Amino acid sequence: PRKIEEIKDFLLTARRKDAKSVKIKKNKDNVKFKVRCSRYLYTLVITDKEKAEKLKQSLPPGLAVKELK
Amino acid sequence: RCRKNTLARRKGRHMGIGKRKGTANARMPEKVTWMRRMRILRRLLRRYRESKKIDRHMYHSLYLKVKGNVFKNKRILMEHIHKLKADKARKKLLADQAEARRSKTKEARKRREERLQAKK
Amino acid sequence: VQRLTYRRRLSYNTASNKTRLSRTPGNRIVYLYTKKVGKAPKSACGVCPGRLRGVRAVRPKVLMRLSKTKKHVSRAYGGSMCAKCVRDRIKRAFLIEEQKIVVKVLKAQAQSQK
Amino acid sequence: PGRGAPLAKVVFRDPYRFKKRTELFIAAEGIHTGQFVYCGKKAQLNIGNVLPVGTMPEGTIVCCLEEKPGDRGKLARASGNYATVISHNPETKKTRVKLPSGSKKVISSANRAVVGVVAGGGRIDKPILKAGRAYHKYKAKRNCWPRVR
Amino acid sequence: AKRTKKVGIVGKYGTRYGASLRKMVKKIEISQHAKYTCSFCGKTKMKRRAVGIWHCGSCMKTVAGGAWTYNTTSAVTVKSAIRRLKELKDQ
RNA sequence: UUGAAGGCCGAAGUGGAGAAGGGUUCCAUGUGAACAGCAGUUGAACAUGGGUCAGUCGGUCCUGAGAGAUGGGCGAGCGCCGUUCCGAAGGGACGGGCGAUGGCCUCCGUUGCCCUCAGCCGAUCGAAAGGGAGUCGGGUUCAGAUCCCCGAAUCCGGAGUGGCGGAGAUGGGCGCCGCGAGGCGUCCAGUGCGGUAACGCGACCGAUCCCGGAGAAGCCGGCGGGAGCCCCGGGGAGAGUUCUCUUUUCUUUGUGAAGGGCAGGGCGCCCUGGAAUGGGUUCGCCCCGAGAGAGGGGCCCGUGCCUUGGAAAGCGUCGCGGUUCCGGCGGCGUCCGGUGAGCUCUCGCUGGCCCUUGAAAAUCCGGGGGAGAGGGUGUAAAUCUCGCGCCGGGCCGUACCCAUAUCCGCAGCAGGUCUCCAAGGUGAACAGCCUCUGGCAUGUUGGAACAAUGUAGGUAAGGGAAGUCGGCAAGCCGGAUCCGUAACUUCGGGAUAAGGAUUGGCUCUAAGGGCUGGCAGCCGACUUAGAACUGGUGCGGACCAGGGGAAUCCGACUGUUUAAU
RNA sequence: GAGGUCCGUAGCGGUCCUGACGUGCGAAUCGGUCGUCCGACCUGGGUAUAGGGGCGAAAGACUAAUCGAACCAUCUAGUA
Ligand SMILES: [Mg+2]
Ligand SMILES: [Mg+2]
Ligand SMILES: [Mg+2]
Ligand SMILES: [Mg+2]
Ligand SMILES: [Mg+2]
Ligand SMILES: [Mg+2]
Ligand SMILES: [Mg+2]
Ligand SMILES: [Mg+2]
Ligand SMILES: [Mg+2]
Ligand SMILES: [Mg+2]
Ligand SMILES: [Mg+2]
Ligand SMILES: [Mg+2]
Ligand SMILES: [Mg+2]
Ligand SMILES: [Mg+2]
Ligand SMILES: [Mg+2]
Ligand SMILES: [Mg+2]
Ligand SMILES: [Mg+2]
Ligand SMILES: [Mg+2]
Ligand SMILES: [Mg+2]
Ligand SMILES: [Mg+2]
Ligand SMILES: [Mg+2]
Ligand SMILES: [Mg+2]
Ligand SMILES: [Mg+2]
Ligand SMILES: [Mg+2]
Ligand SMILES: [Mg+2]
Ligand SMILES: [Mg+2]
Ligand SMILES: [Mg+2]
Ligand SMILES: [Mg+2]
Ligand SMILES: [Mg+2]
Ligand SMILES: [Mg+2]
Ligand SMILES: [Mg+2]
Ligand SMILES: [Mg+2]
Ligand SMILES: [Mg+2]
Ligand SMILES: [Mg+2]
Ligand SMILES: [Mg+2]
Ligand SMILES: [Zn+2]
Ligand SMILES: [Zn+2]
Repeated sequence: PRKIEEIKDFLLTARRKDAKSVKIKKNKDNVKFKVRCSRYLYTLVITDKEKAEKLKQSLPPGLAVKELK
Repeated sequence: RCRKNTLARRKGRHMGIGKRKGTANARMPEKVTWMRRMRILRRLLRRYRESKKIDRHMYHSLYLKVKGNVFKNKRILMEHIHKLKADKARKKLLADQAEARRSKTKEARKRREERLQAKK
Repeated sequence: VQRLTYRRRLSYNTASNKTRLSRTPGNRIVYLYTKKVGKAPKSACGVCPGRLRGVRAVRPKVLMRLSKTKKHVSRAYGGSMCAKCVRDRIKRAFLIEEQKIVVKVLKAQAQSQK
Repeated sequence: PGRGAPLAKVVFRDPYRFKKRTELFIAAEGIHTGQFVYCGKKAQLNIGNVLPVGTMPEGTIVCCLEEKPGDRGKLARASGNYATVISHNPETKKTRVKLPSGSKKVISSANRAVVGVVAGGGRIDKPILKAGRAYHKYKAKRNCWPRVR
Repeated sequence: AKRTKKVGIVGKYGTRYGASLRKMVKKIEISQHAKYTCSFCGKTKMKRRAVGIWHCGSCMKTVAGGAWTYNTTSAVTVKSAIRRLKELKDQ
């Protein structure tokens, strides 16, 4: 598993061809975006809710998004 | 029940001549006691030497004395240090007073000689 | 306490059958089977007892996966001989060649004299 | 194991191809690591060198003597043993040698020999104090120790 | 303090093997466990690794020598005689 | 069989799991003819059906002690010796040349021939405990799980067009145009950079050949670090007791592999500098003009902590449903600290012992060399141990028992049979004795009585070896602390010689240390010594636990020996 | 903190009671008491040595419950 600390590189990873799905974890104090590529699971961790939601809309349209609880 | 008895034993009960099976060495090893005391005394000497209460030569001398087992506790060693410091300070003060008097005599003689030469 | 068992069909405390204890996310204690501790390369000089520096100490067949920079150092005889003996070898070669030149020129001088 | 004398591992360079050859000698006493040992007919005479017995002067002390030319050393190769070059004979090229058993032998004067005594001397002067020491001494050699009358 | 009168290193053998054997092994024991000065560096770091093999802890230099002593009188006299023989041979 | 009660095993187990061996004994359903030395509604019995899933656990591969072909020799002969010895013992290869072929005949590949280069130590077998890359967590069955499902990884091999990206690698000079920014033409360089250094950065060309390392190692002692377990002080959640007391007693209170970072360890690594008034330093040592103390760095390990994984899962509790068929739905919680000559495991340093020096090989890597190759300034080329992407990993083993009932002894036989894990108290202690987790039903039967004789335990007045071949047997002594200790002697021993005193409970006193800022504050952990009181003189209260002395004979001693007199 | 060092667990062995049993639990076991317990130590697996041979710290000991010459078949319905 890998942790991505930047946002636009995570966006590139999401637009990668091997990306099968993105799953959104909403826990207290945190929001995590997990992209499932061929080899690694990439996690982007951000602590701001409106940044999280704008990123959620900014995610690519053709990739299966799934929020989980 | 067990920890009631342990509280009693920490106050010191149930630990007399009758209730002891192993040797004194078996219960508390003398090597462990010696090693503890060595660590305590080495640490005190190092703290004193780094805080400048004593100098390197005195430190080395009573370090070897500690290894040679002339001090039994921490306090005995620090009192010996106090006595050594007092004696060293007094001897130094006497030496400085004497050498100041000697230097006065020497430079007064030199000044008298140079004014004699100025006369001649 | 919880006292536990092996996980393989080898039940002897041999060199390959070494384990460590780990607490799992299921709140249980298990054996994991550790890897044998590797060694850094020894210097080719044959004199220095110490190991080389800058080289990963791993079991030898693991060195295939490593990159080259994690296996050697940037110097002549990098990762195969220590710096001290490298510099003594350089100095020895140079001074020996100088002495050889000196003896050759003295031989030529003696031949001229005779 | 099983031998009193230590062995000296020595590296020569092959004169016919680009290689280095490693060999084991019966270490003459006084040798040390980093030393240069010289092999051949006209190497000078000092401890550790090997040269034919027909060239060395009489009275020379020798170890690892070669009983026939080409045999690569057979005689006087136990810890502390040596042989003595007694006399020469140029015609018929033969040399008299005194062996560590007190015997005298006639040897072809063109077989090599190491200069010096074999290292590890004085080993039999220490008493084995116990059957355990004797047992371990003979365990590294062979199964013959606990002898029965 | 001094803990024994006669027996030194052979105090570890107790009352065994005989007084004469213990006496004649004492000096060899001392000789083989002594530290000798290295002729190559000047430090006293010469240990007997195995029988006949002496090692310097600082030089990392290894010498072939006696079984219990660093060198033997036979070795030294042979060395001197060989030096004299070479001197005579080259005149 | 279920429930309750009373007991035992007592963590070197009557517990949980494997190897050899067994071979379906494993699981379910049914039966009670035979068997399980009584009986049976039960069974390892009988009858029906079920049950063992792998690139990442082992075999397969390597070689060891050894075994074993061919050449050769011997042999009436089946055959034997022999393992490098009396062999023309190689069928491989970079490259160059020739000849053909396919694919857009480009360039390569298949080849066919020639030139050139080429030691193997001998075919082959030999370890399910040695060597040997790479898988872990949760859930799931009646019986299978590192094998199934879910989720996270990882190794090896392959890949014309390399699938992409990044590196190579993209600069300088001169001359024009342009106010400049910037652009056009000529030339020339370009198989990577940083640090004084130890070394570092994500790559960072290179063949036959040579050199080295890892694989690759004894036993014992001491010390240090890291875990797991145990212990202590408090928060929760749930249970026990509550005649009186107890802010009480008990249970429980998670985070893998693989990456990143940081502690914490180790350095016989580097730089400045030059030390006697010798200094540094350990439990011990040990170190220094061959460069110490003091400053500043570098490298290795990193099983510890935080983090991605990760809370979504697990667990503990409370509550709703599905009256069910539920990886159902929900709430809540999964906390904060301290200690230790503690026990086990592991990592590291250092020392001792040897007339003992404590494996090989497969395999992988680094270095030295420089035969060669790539492109002429670009849309760059050869080449990449860099980051992702694509495909694949065959064959065999896998159930269960493992031992007072699944093995050998004719048997459910007090015998024998190789290992791993290991709680509380007492205590020197893995001793003995009691308990918790887990297990069990007293060992191939029960009931009523308590004669003799037995077997195994005990106690006896007075005497104390008078017994008997013979103190056989039993008995006396026993731990620890404080005194004290002879003859003799190989001066090491004898020696716990011999002989005495003390030992409970309770209440105190003194001494023995850290951290922070000759002082002050805050923290502690176990020990030793002394005193008062006190009990029907009783205290190593059970358990554990040396009788001693004076001589003679023999063998110096430790060791071994007639499995079954 | 040395020692083929002492007391003493596990292990290894087998003294004495000439105890138990002696158509046994058992074709060599059981109890108490014992010896040693860092070494000439104990032990699995692999491997070598085969019968007038092996191996033996030596008792004619062990060599599959068999040993002062193993076991199997045959000569053999051997001879008295
Ligand atoms: Mg193995
Ligand atoms: Mg490196
Ligand atoms: Mg023998
Ligand atoms: Mg069991
Ligand atoms: Mg079980
Ligand atoms: Mg069954
Ligand atoms: Mg019956
Ligand atoms: Mg053969
Ligand atoms: Mg094989
Ligand atoms: Mg294997
Ligand atoms: Mg963890
Ligand atoms: Mg320094
Ligand atoms: Mg949860
Ligand atoms: Mg080069
Ligand atoms: Mg199984
Ligand atoms: Mg009974
Ligand atoms: Mg019963
Ligand atoms: Mg039974
Ligand atoms: Mg009586
Ligand atoms: Mg009486
Ligand atoms: Mg009588
Ligand atoms: Mg009578
Ligand atoms: Mg008796
Ligand atoms: Mg006596
Ligand atoms: Mg007499
Ligand atoms: Mg005897
Ligand atoms: Mg017998
Ligand atoms: Mg002993
Ligand atoms: Mg003993
Ligand atoms: Mg007997
Ligand atoms: Mg009897
Ligand atoms: Mg009877
Ligand atoms: Mg024979
Ligand atoms: Mg024997
Ligand atoms: Mg016969
Ligand atoms: Zn070196
Ligand atoms: Zn030296």
